[PDB]
Amino acid sequence: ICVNENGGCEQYCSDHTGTKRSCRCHEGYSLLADGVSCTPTVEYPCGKIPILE
Amino acid sequence: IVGGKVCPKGECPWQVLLLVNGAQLCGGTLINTIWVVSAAHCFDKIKNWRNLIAVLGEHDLSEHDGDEQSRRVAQVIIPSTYVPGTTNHDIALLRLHQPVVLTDHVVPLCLPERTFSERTLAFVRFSLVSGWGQLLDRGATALELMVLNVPRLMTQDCLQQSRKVGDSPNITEYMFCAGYSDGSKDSCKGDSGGPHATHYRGTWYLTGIVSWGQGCATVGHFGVYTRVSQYIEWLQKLMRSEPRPGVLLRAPFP
Ligand SMILES: CCOc1cc(O[C@@H]2CCOC2)c(F)c([C@@H](Nc2ccc(C(=N)N)cc2)C(=O)O)c1
Ligand SMILES: [Ca+2]
Repeated sequence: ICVNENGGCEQYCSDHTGTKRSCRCHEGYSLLADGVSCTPTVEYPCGKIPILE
Repeated sequence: IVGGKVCPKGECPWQVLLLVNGAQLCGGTLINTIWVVSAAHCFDKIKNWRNLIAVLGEHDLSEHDGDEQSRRVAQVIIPSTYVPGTTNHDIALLRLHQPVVLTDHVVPLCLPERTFSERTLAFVRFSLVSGWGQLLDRGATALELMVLNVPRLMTQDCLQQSRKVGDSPNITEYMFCAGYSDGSKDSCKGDSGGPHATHYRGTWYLTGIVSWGQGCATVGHFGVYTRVSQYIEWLQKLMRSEPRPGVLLRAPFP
């Protein structure tokens, strides 16, 4: 599933045995209850441009 | 950078400027508050490792505006497989002596997981390359940070689309091509070590390092970039390690 459309994950994806996958987020982010989206948890998360955010 | 534009101040906040005795050496990419990714080949001629400085929050080299942060480089880590004066395995991990302070003008680029980078980021067509390198082949370097959008090629396509140079280096699995063959747009030697940054779903990631090419924006040739995805596990392991005396460290690869 992770190889197809990133498994639906906004960031990182792991496959598990069975019809199972888990999305994960980089440090400075947390995964939302949709199980796919990542939201910053700190002021300067990686890969975002403050003056544009 | 040839054929790009000025990166508006603060819109390339992960860009690093490397200096040796105050002189421009190379670019780099901040990936957390103490770690910078650059190109191994930037260090082929270093005599005194203790005069290497990394600058974050830089924009216009002619002025000081207070957003700049300079740090000594405590460690330069190069893969065992890199041979000075050759092209393969062109990556360096630099530990700063003291962390930088994250601000609106200083922000790391995300170092992606390998699987994500190979499966997803590698298929994002356009990515940004940046630096204070030459604005023209055989021309002066830029005073303001420049950025350029370049498309990535599969290596077989790069080879088919490139003009042949008997001596040419091999494009290996630790490299990829990006850019244009019409002589209009490329990174250049002064951009060496800088980011090739790829956007996905609102966030930017490190996918390449400015590495080499035949001239800069030479008709029939593309830019060649270190394929960062090959080095994720190597980098992560080193970032978990304690510093060792002496700036240069050769570390086993894989
Ligand atoms: C591992 C680095 O290897 C380099 C090889 C270089 O030239 C050789 C001879 C012709 O093909 C390759 C080179 F100019 C450079 C040059 N860097 C460079 C970086 C990017 C480009 C480009 N995007 N066109 C060109 C040169 C430098 O730092 O001296 C580097
Ligand atoms: Ca400045």
